[PDB]
Amino acid sequence: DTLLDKLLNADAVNTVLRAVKNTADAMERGLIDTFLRVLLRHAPPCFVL
Amino acid sequence: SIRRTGVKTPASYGKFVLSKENAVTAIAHHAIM
Repeated sequence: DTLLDKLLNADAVNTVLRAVKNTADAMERGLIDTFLRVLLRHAPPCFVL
Repeated sequence: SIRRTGVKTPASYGKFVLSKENAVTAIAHHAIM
């Protein structure tokens, strides 16, 4: 339509890219998280070993 | 003094908005585009 709805679509694509950015960060943050927490809930004390 | 007269009035409301010309019926159809 105009010169500014392209900027509106730009903000639209930018905020959905930011939201999928938050997911593709925090999903893998949780992957790191539960790998560490599972490795704590398997790894015995070194002094026991 | 008062008379019936053809008077110019505009058409749409936004050049800045989508001029789809549905604009009410489309979003009321929004289950199907």
